[PDB]
Amino acid sequence: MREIVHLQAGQCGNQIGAKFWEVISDEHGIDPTGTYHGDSDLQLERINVYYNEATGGKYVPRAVLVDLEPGTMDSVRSGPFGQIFRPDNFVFGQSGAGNNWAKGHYTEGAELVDSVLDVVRKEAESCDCLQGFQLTHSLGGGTGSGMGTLLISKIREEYPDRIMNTFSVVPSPKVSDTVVEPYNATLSVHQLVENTDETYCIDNEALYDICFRTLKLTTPTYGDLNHLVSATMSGVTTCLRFPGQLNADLRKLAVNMVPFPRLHFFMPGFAPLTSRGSQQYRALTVPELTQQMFDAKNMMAACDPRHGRYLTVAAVFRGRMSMKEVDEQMLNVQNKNSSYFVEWIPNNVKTAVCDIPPRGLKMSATFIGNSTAIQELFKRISEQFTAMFRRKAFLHWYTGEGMDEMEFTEAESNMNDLVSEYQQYQ
Amino acid sequence: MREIVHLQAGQCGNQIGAKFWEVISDEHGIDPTGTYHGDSDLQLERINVYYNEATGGKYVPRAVLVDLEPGTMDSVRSGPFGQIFRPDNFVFGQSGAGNNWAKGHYTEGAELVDSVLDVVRKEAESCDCLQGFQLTHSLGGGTGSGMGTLLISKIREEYPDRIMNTFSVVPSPKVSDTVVEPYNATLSVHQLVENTDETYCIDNEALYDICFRTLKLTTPTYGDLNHLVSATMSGVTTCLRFPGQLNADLRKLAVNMVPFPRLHFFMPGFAPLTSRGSQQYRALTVPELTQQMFDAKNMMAACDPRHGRYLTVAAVFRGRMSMKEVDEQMLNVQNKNSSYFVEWIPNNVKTAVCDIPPRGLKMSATFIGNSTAIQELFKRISEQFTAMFRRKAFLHWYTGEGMDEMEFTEAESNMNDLVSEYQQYQ
Amino acid sequence: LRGKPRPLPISALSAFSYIPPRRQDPKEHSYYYRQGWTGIISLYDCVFKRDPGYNQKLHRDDREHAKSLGLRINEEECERPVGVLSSSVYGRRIDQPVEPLNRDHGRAGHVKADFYRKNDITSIKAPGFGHISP
Amino acid sequence: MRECISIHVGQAGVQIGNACWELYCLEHGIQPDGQMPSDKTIGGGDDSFNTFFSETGAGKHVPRAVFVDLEPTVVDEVRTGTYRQLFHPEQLITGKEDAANNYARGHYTIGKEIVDLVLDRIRKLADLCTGLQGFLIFHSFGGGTGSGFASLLMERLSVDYGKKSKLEFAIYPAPQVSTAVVEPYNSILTTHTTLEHSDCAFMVDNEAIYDICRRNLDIERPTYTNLNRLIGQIVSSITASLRFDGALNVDLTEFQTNLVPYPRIHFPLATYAPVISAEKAYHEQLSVAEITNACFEPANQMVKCDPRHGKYMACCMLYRGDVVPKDVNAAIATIKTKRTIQFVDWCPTGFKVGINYQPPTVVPGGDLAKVQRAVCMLSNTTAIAEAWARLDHKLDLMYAKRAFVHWYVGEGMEEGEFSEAREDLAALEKDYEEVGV
Amino acid sequence: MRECISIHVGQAGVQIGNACWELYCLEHGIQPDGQMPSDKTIGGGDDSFNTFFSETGAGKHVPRAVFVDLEPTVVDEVRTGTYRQLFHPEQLITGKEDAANNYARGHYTIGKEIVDLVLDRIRKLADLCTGLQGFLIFHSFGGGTGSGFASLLMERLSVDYGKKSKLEFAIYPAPQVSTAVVEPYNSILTTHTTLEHSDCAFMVDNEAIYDICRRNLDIERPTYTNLNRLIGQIVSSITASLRFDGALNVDLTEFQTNLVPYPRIHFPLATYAPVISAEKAYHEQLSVAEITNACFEPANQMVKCDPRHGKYMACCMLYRGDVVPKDVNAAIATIKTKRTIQFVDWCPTGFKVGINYQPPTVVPGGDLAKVQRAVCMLSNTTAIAEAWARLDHKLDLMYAKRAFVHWYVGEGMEEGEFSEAREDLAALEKDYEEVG
Amino acid sequence: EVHKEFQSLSVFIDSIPKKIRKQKLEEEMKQLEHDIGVLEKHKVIYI
Ligand SMILES: Nc1nc2c(ncn2[C@@H]2O[C@H](COP(=O)(O)OP(=O)(O)OP(=O)(O)O)[C@@H](O)[C@H]2O)c(=O)[nH]1
Ligand SMILES: Nc1nc2c(ncn2[C@@H]2O[C@H](COP(=O)(O)OP(=O)(O)OP(=O)(O)O)[C@@H](O)[C@H]2O)c(=O)[nH]1
Ligand SMILES: Nc1nc2c(ncn2[C@@H]2O[C@H](COP(=O)(O)OP(=O)(O)O)[C@@H](O)[C@H]2O)c(=O)[nH]1
Ligand SMILES: Nc1nc2c(ncn2[C@@H]2O[C@H](COP(=O)(O)OP(=O)(O)O)[C@@H](O)[C@H]2O)c(=O)[nH]1
Ligand SMILES: [Mg+2]
Ligand SMILES: [Mg+2]
Repeated sequence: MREIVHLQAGQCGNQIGAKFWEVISDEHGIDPTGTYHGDSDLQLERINVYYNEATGGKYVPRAVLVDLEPGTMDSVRSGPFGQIFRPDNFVFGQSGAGNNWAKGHYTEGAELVDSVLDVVRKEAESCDCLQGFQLTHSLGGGTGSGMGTLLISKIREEYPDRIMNTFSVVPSPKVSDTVVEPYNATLSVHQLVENTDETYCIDNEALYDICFRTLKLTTPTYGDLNHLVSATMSGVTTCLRFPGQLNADLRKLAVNMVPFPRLHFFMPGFAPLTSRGSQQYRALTVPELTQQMFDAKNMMAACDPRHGRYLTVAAVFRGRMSMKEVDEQMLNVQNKNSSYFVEWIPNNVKTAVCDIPPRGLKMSATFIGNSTAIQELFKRISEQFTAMFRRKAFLHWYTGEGMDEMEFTEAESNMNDLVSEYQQYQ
Repeated sequence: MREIVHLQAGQCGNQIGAKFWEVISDEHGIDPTGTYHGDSDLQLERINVYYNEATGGKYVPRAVLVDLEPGTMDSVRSGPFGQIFRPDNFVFGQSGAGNNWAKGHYTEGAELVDSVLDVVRKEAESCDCLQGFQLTHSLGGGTGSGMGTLLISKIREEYPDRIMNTFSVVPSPKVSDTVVEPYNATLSVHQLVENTDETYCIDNEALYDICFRTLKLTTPTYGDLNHLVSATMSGVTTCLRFPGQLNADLRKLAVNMVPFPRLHFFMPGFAPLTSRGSQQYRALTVPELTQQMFDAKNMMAACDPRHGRYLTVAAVFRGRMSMKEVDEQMLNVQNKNSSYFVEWIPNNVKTAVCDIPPRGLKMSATFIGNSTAIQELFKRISEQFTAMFRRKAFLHWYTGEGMDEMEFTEAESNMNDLVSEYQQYQ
Repeated sequence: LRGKPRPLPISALSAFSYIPPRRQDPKEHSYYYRQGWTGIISLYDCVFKRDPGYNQKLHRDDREHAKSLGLRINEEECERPVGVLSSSVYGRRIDQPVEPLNRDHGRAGHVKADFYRKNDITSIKAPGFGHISP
Repeated sequence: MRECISIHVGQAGVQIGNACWELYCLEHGIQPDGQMPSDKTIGGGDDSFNTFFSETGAGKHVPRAVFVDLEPTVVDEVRTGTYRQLFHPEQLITGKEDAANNYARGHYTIGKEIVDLVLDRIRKLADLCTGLQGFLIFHSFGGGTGSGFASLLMERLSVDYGKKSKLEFAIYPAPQVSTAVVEPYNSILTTHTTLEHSDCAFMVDNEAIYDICRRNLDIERPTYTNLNRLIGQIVSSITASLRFDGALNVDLTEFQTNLVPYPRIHFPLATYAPVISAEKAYHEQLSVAEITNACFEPANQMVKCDPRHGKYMACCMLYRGDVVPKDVNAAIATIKTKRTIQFVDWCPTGFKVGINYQPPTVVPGGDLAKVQRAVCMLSNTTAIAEAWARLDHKLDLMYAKRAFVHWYVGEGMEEGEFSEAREDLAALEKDYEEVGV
Repeated sequence: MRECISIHVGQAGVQIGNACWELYCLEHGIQPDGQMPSDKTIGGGDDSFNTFFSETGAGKHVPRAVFVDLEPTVVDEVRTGTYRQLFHPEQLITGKEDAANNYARGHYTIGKEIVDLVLDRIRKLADLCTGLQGFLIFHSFGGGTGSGFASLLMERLSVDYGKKSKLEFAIYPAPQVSTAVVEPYNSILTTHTTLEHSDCAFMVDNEAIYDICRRNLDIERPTYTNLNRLIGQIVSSITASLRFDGALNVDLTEFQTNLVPYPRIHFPLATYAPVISAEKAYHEQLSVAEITNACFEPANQMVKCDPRHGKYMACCMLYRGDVVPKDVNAAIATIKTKRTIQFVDWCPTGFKVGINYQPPTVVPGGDLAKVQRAVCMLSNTTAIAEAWARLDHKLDLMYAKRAFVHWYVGEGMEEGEFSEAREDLAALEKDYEEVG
Repeated sequence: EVHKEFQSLSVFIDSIPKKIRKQKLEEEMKQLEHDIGVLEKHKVIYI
């Protein structure tokens, strides 16, 4: 009833979406061939939130999978549910970004977005009402941080009233697979602030800590990190497509959350994550779910919430419970953690209750949170940028394509004011 | 009872007409040997529009096919459906033209024109009420544009009230088959504007573009191009042969289409074109058919309409349907891109609906539209004429058969007068 | 061996994520208490056989379940014990009454049903046929 | 006795007649074969089928109409349709090389050779009519053969049959949507011949019936079948008084003598109130106030207009089924107490009520449910003139550029016919702007 | 003929109205599809159902209510629920968008376009009815579509229907437990609208009935079903005397003439005393003398407000069931001797009693036991000045640095209404303080 | 089966053997489609 168009960029976005359309696929219960094979009719009413249809019960996802290489779309087709995606939205390039922001935004990707815009505009005008524009990309890559940022900057000149959420995969602070990553990081950060509505930061090493301490896996493959993140992906927008006692779409998840235009950076969480050795030794109710959110050990950002103060918090509940204890323990976590919330806002947590759980899970919930610890995630990139630009290193890869030097100074200058306005709320 | 006589000049138009009569034979359901085998009754009710009756129930076509060399009639005789054509409906010349207007117009085509006029008058008084004549030929050929245009000239004196529509084959923009193509094409374009009431521009470059990008065919041959043209040729004569809620014959598709005398240059398209690997992912409902027409890449003339501006637009639909959805979506496509339509005429779209779709489909459409963008189809040929005639290069091939010098200048003057007349309505 | 997508190295398969074409145990497997739809036996019927009909109550043809036209949700939780939604409790146990309702204290209207007749003017008319008096 | 001859000219007329005559066969006991069976009679002189059905001594009732078109497509379709044995073969008129959205065919030697045959048809059809009451016209402005040939038919009809009642159920161009590009002038120069040669003019607007079907019946696929069923319903309810008993019977004479004050003001509106699906029929009770209050809503109009901005002039209530007159009177008294409904000064009464005892009949597999109360308002107002203002503006936008004129004047006519085609419409617009003030 | 019109705005209104209309169809013999197994011919004529139902000619009587919401996610499951054959499809107004916790969205962008439909159906319902008494508006202060759309509705029914009865069954946000950060925004600016387009406004607050369920009803972890049923019981006891017979009958006209002393002091309360399960009341009698004592204690009110710091001004007692008026007379004879419940000096009587002869029908599965006597007090007190002081204090706390204004200014608003909606609350505070 | 083979092919084609493989899948599709159509044309089949 509320159309969501799934935008993509790069190998990060393609790999994440390959299991987004696993979790959503089995939540509504489709076959790998696109036919509905669920059990009840609750999953059949709201298929159009994420899916277009056809005749014969054939459902295709409404996604725009795009990168600059044809070597990754064939990897997407080789997955378990790769045969539901369409070839029309298989937009590909010929050359690679190669982990630089210049050739993803002005030279190569500037031509390729002239057709991605055509595919999106064909898809956006093929419905009743778009809710907005979700996208998954990497700020540390070349074709995600470059072409996805350009796609974000190009879309909002046509639909100025929609709500976009960037489920960005921020660079890790410890392990850096690319040396020139803090160039693309700032050169995307300068662009997401003035355009995007709410930004979701996902960090890889925090996900590894989740899979180690909260799950007790031995060898965590990427199919666990991407599945966890896809679980919270489905859990953010669960109230749109399933009924409940108190629903929350993406529009009211931001008017309840953002206080200011320049301050919109969020960081999510997921509650019912437990190991396989200690799952029968705990009763699952509202108390253990409310306890598990508000510790730093279940957070998917690389910042300690103890060092900052939450301005505001959202919370979405799925399944069938009684919500009196829900309000009791939100009030309880306000009562104990008074030092971890600002004192110039009366109420800080949104409570939203759905009525349907995932497949294989029965009482699940999803954390979405604005914090004053994200600037810790930003000053490290800032200090690396100041320490490495000062020797003027790696400039030939960022000047020879027609770029300038003043854009780097603007990227440096935009960070400090944002850090200062975040730090003024401490 | 409103019958139509088909004229065929050259081997280009004969190659198009072989597949045209192939598609008409298939959709009216008559044998390779000329016996009706269609299951329904609606395919027999108005069968005389294309097939005169004969002895033994044989439905002999009423087609006039003339060529200046006897080479290419062996192919159309030894085709699949080549055994239904009447044996004496072929008139051949001993010596062919070979890319010159003079041998088709004054030397050999002038002596041979009495026989084609003879068979045209013989097959034109065997019908009840003639609607008009149809001619397919090549502008860049020698005996298409040389002799079949003389047929236009003679029939315009013989029947000054009937409707003339030409499915002309304009030279391609980038690669040209013949170096003397502009001479033979302008020397017929200059005369065509006086003796014709409709003109359709087909180029093989945009047809290759369609057969590559749209249908995703492996090796596009000229048979596929002929089939793509023949779909448009069979589309325009739908309601003459089939019933429907809103008919449109050839005559209503001309008064509704061109306001002035010398602006009858149309530029067509075809709706249900989907890839073989993308058949199951989309349905050919109302918006998916009405969107493909107003896209640039589905069009059979190699001019982008966004450079120009439409004057009037047609749409001839088939299959069981209603008019709320189509007359909402044509107004949506007429009100969104209002900058793509002139404002001095309020309505621009003509809508016809028949009830019988072609076999294998259930909903079809046929684009017919004049535009200011057809001017650029003639700008390149006029500049080619001016670039080559000023060097007096290829004059001796024409003057040796008794031409005149300033007749080339008069053709250029009429060409540029059409230029000055088309550009005012931008 | 027709074509296999070189399935996977064992370093990629992990211990959390595996979702098959779920067949479900008989009856007792889901939160929804049902078996699961059998589905279309062959996609050729879905792909090469589409009956052309604009089925009279749905805005487009690609929205076959617009106003829940065909979804039988209300019947479906009349076969399972617990309503899956927190709106099926509203009017569930009304086929079994707790107390028969009284029908003595009401608001019966007598001045608008006994004072007014329909139409005869019978005051100026003789009695007629079948006029037994007390 | 009270025979009515109906004229359908143009393929729009054939398509409307193909549903209206189905309703006329269902409202009596007339099968598609054309013989009333023994179990649906009264047992003597019925005299209710005699209005539209003649009587041949072999028990066959033939329709009292003509289906005239210049292309044999729709006429051949009704010739191969289910009602082929109903109409006689001479009652259907075909032609070759149709008018093709052009008025220039209207006054040409091909348009002058076929009006004699249809006039012969009318002459021999009306000669069987002892009590012929008038002619009902079905044609379309936007087409060629609906606007051009029917103009000549009405001209020669007014010449021959003299001062007679002629009412048209004509299709007007819609305000946003259109079909043909040459529809403006084909409607403008056929409006010129319906001012001196007509008595009333019922206009319809295809997108109005579209939006009505959407807002009231929850219906996709409004084809011409679903529109022509409602057009059949209104033409049945206007002639309902001539056929069945009621309290007050409205002849066509007492409709014109009550509804058109001047010879130049004959332009009613139209509304059919109880349009409601079968599903919604059980929930909404159809009482007389709650059915007559929907006709004054501008969202229920049959011609896209706003009567709030204009002023009403006269009305004609055509009630049907079981009707109690005192609820009609009470609602009419209530109707007079809305300030939104403004009335002109020289019509203090401004109402006319007809009551008929026959309930509406429902076609099988159709649109409406079994409804027993009906309202048909034919409300003349000055607010119908805004369509003429848009048409005059939309013709002035095309002229002074000589667009589509060469086919008009090259075919036998004169270019001077356009010059007075705006002068008389300016006169008509100033007439409608002078009456309401 | 004593008809009333109920307006449910927002999904708070829809979920309250589901239970209230459940109690309506169960308090008569009305089947869930809307049919009468015992019509007016059998067992004498009846008209008690005419106050909430419109009997059609075929017996399928339809309710007289409108349910309006912008998001259709809460009306779609009742479009295909257990009550899906009762309501007319056009009494279910659904939009496309969502107001999304914003006063600006539901009042200045999406409010302006669907109002012409709900007014059309309300006018059709008013023409349907011959003897309407007033309006019964169900909406919530803290929402976006229950605060913007509701206030925009009242500002236009005031100019349409003129002097009628407007009785608010409004949900008040709590002092301690809240759901939205933006809750003090839509709960203040809509008070700048309601103060002239309203006549009476009962506040009902959620943790009040949570405490009632956890203390008196002895239900641990209740749900939203165990709240809207009590609200429906309150609402049906309010309109009880309008549709049954007793010693003293109360119409909706005398609520505003007995509980509203001034145009700006029109904010009363609600209390339901005999809320007790079938264990606790199983072997203890419930007389009239102590179901009137339990109501005056703060552990049974439906808003957190301490009347010991307040001054009662006007209360009305809609009693219900097998009660004879001499025990009522003794009941108010007992409580006027209590100093802890103190009245204002100027009001001598300050009391109003109506009696009905109907015991409260019990919904199956509802934990309210079968009781014989039911008292519905609507106290009007000046203690609600305590409730608004903290709301203005937190509004002053968060507006001090102009929080959330940038998304509240682009959607058809400006800073002027934000500035002037605080002076109105200060005037309300001083108006409630000069009387007490 | 042969459609599932088709959907697994490369998104863009540049090499010769992929073209030949795609053509062979195409003609096998046409053979299967033709047999299915000739068997679904009528209700009674002579053998
Ligand atoms: N409501 C309604 N409108 C129709 C119907 N048929 C045609 N129209 C309208 O009438 C207009 C005229 O179209 P046609 O009837 O096809 O044209 P024509 O009157 O037959 O004249 P020719 O084209 O020369 O044959 C069209 O624009 C349609 O919108 C119908 O059955 N019902
Ligand atoms: N007691 C009770 N409270 C409810 C009910 N439904 C919602 N509420 C409360 O009302 C408060 C405000 O919610 P709403 O007014 O419904 O917000 P809204 O109407 O959705 O506004 P939008 O989000 O813009 O559409 C919530 O915090 C809920 O706690 C209900 O059925 N019963
Ligand atoms: N969580 C997660 N991270 C990924 C995945 N694939 C790549 N990454 C991270 O993305 C970072 C660089 O992305 P990159 O390869 O440059 O993306 P590209 O621009 O599309 O090529 C690496 O540090 C990886 O850790 C994935 O599937 N899941
Ligand atoms: N689309 C298409 N074009 C054709 C075909 N055959 C010939 N032509 C065109 O005809 C032109 C050459 O015509 P030509 O042989 O000189 O005609 P001739 O003088 O009669 O022999 C070329 O430019 C082709 O584009 C055909 O089968 N299909
Ligand atoms: Mg015609
Ligand atoms: Mg809501």
